[PDB]
Amino acid sequence: GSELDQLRQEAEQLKNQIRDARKACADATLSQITNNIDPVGRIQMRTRRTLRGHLAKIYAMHWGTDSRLLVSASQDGKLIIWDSYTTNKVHAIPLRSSWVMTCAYAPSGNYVACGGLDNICSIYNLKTREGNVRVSRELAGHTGYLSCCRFLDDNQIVTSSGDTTCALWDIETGQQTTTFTGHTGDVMSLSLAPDTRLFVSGACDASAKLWDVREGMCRQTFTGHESDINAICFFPNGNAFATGSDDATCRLFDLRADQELMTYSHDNIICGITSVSFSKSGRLLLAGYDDFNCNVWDALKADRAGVLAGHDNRVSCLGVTDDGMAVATGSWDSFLKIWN
Amino acid sequence: FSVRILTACFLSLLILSTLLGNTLVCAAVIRFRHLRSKVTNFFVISLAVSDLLVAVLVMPWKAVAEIAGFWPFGSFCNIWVAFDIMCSTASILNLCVISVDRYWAISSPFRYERKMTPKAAFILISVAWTLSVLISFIPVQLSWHKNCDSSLSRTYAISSSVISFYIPVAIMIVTYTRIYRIAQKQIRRIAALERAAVHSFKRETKVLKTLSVIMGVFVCCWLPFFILNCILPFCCIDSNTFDVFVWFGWANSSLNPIIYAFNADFRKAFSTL
Amino acid sequence: DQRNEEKAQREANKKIEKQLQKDKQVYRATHRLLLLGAGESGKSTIVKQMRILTGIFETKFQVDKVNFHMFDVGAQRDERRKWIQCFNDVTAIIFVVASSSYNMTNRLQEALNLFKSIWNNRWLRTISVILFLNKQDLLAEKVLAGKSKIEDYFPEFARYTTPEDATPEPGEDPRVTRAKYFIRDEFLRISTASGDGRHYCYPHFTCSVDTENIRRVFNDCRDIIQRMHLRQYELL
Amino acid sequence: NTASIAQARKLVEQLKMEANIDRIKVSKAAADLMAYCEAHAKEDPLLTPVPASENPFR
Amino acid sequence: QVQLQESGGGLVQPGGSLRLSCAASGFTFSNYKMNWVRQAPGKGLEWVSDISQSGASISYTGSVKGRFTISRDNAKNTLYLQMNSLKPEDTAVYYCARCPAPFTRDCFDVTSTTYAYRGQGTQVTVSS
Ligand SMILES: CC(C)CCC[C@@H](C)[C@H]1CC[C@H]2[C@@H]3CC=C4C[C@@H](O)CC[C@]4(C)[C@H]3CC[C@]12C
Ligand SMILES: Oc1ccc([C@H]2CNCCc3c2cc(O)c(O)c3Cl)cc1
Repeated sequence: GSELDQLRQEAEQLKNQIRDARKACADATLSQITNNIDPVGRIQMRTRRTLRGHLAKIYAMHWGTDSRLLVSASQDGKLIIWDSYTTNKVHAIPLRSSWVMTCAYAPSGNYVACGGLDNICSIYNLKTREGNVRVSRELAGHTGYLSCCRFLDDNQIVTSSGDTTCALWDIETGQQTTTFTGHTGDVMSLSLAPDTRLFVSGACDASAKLWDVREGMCRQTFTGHESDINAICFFPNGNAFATGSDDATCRLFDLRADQELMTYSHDNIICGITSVSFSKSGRLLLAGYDDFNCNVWDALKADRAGVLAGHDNRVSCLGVTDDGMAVATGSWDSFLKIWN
Repeated sequence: FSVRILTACFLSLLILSTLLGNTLVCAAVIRFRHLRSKVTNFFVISLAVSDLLVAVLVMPWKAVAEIAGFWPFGSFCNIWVAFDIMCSTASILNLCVISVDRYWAISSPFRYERKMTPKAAFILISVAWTLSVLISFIPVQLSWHKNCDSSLSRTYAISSSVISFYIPVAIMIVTYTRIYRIAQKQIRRIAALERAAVHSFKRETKVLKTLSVIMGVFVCCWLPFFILNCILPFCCIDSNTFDVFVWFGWANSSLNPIIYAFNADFRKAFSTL
Repeated sequence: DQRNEEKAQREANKKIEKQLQKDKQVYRATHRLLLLGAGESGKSTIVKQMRILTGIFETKFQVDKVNFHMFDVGAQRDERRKWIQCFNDVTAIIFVVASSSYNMTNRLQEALNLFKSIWNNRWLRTISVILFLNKQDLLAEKVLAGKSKIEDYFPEFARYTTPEDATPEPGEDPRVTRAKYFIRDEFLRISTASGDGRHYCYPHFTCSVDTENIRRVFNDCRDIIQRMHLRQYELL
Repeated sequence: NTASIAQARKLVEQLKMEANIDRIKVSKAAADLMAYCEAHAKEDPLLTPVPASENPFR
Repeated sequence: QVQLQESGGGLVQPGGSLRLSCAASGFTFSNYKMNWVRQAPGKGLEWVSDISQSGASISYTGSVKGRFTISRDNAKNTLYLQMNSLKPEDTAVYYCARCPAPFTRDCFDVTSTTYAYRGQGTQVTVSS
């Protein structure tokens, strides 16, 4: 008798219990310890290397483990793989579809991913012996736009797409091994922990859900935001992660705490974030707001360590190397400014 | 330095404002890339370049000459004349080709983006520059002219001012009066959709006001000199008032960054620089 | 060595730069188009009536040596707040509106709120919208027969008359003209509500004749880049 | 209505799975993050100003 | 946690009055373009009314234009929908569909179900 009503009432009671359990272990906040650590200061970073080769707006990028080559996607049908050290476009992949929204550099530098409104996550071989690059595998299992994707190895990658479901793909068989379902809004981004065993994924329903790559289920759910979580990136520690949504406020959640630690709010900004990643130490949170600027926030002092000039359009993608050497920001002006 | 100090200060302020605007546009186009990757601004860059030139190798000599009546660098004066022409018509040509560019950007934008590639823009800029060179640097070695303030040969001065100003301003009038007809056609289409949404001349006069600055100011500065430049050998005009109109012609070069680099793309770069 | 691999890298970068400079002219020539609607509003008929032509994602045509990239989204999900931001460098957002499906749900209002979301978007505010009032032939028998009246879905139609700048069709009753042009003026009300000048709506009626429709897109896109260049030079 | 039934069923199952987890104190989590930061701050090129000697960008 | 509880509604006589109170907790109510979107039984979700971030850009759909009245209250973070002169066609489940992004005027909640910021809804039905 009225299974929907009673089951939704039970779900609301469970959500209230989750909130009470979160506030029970929340007797303080991350700000209560800012008096113990010293800030970094207003560090103004300049563009050491600029990458002006794209024909359309740059929507996605990703860094390699070598911290030298970086891939970037734009709506011109081209995928440009630059060498950030000497400023040379190592590769130019002609994409099947112009509008692409995701980028993922393989942990071995041998593969790369794509995807957009075509709903196809075209993998490409980088160090292939055939000379130019070619399509490695056409991952066609998503009913919506491919928002973001990450690489786990040269065999399996994960893709968070706009079909409210993430999928751990497999480059060998070309089929989804597991499918992470549970998001109510179209997913917008995702990130992998340094351990690579579990990954977090931010969607448009303000839910930064944490899934486990081994079991394929939903480990934790972080509904602490207020709008579409356009960007999300796991802390270098592996137990926390920052999330930049459309509400112009970034939120730092923690896995073991299962709640929000800090809110990087500011009255001067009213436009949401679309690109977020952490530095090598995680103290600096690079957040690409929609105001043509990028804010380096002090992830432990709850204040912005510096605003970046440069980009004239919306900065849509951001990437910090695995050693934190330099942060590459790609905006909608077909430019990639590499700050350091 | 009592009654000439006022005109000396005015001339120095004019040349300094010219050089300031010119260096501003040049820095905005060499440091920023959103003002150099767009093809429509390419010609404008060339204008600024020519403007830069007239600010570094034309204006200072005539300025230091007019403040005292004498003339330094006598043996180069003829060359300076060439330099002056090598800048002035160039600017005009640049101005002209800019209008031409704008014409292609308004008449047939699709054929403009298809044909007038940045390579074709470079070709057109080079064509304007070599036209200015052959109308300036070639006749100076053959001495087609007539302290150095003498008149020019009517066989060349008429043939130059036509190629320097009259033929460009003829194309510049046509291309801008064709733009006005097309802009009014779009304004009529805009009003046909805007008024129907509400169910006028304020926006219809914005293009007329803009054309009054991008073309009217260019005419009101260069034409009052070129009407004398065509009748000074054909006579009329004195020597103490002709140079004032020459400086009045160079006044358009002072307002060229204020006219063409006034767009929001160039305004944002000037605020940071 | 010191320059052995760097010279090869620079040669590859030069080749990539040549390829990108060759493709930049193409990207500037192929004016991308966003084809969308409030659902089954006749976009499939627009794709069918376009050069007589992996499901339905992108269709390309070419008129007067001017190619276009009409991207359809008939395979995306319901929510449009994110994948529509990818059409920020797009030339024209062709909004195929069903001018007769206002009865069914109120698909007309569904298109208005989407057009209002496209107009007032932070990224689609610099892109014009080619308003394609599809199913105009269906609208002819929808309002005259009394089966579907704008009054049941819009009260402003009662206080609305045919504008003086209307272009009637031979064999079309003024009640249809008053109804059809109300759909245009209703979208144009949202189009002129912003008044930013960076983008204007282009209302056009289609689906009545099976003639070439890509000309209606070419002639609109020509005026789109015209007013885009006019606004660039402050001539509009 | 079976679609919404299954959706709410999966939702309440995810809520039950998230309820039986080990939620540590926010103070311990903040201390762990601060310790990781202070242990990785001396080698982070973005936090501390890195000279052009070892930095391959400046 | 972004949650919207739309209390009120019920079985009322057509042509009377009703008040739907959307308690919207979990976000800054004074920054999102709150709006009401109804779904008729058997039909898709149809946008009903909308209000700006402060209360200036007030708009309703043609089916309820002039009859309904939307009003935001940023002091208590509540959206009120006063339905006047009810219609037999107004029987539907009304959701407190929030605008996706704050400080903007574009809302994409007019789409189909499974929307992010959309409450449980209130089955506002009319009598016969
Ligand atoms: C002695 C005189 C006649 C020399 C002539 C100067 C002319 C030919 C030179 C001087 C400065 C030059 C410009 C400098 C910079 C650029 C930007 C580049 O992206 C395209 C070419 C362009 C726009 C050049 C075109 C040619 C140019 C205008
Ligand atoms: O005695 C002289 C008087 C005037 C001039 C310059 C004046 N400054 C503008 C350039 C110019 C001149 C003369 C021309 O005949 C001409 O066609 C041009 Cl464009 C030179 C020597």
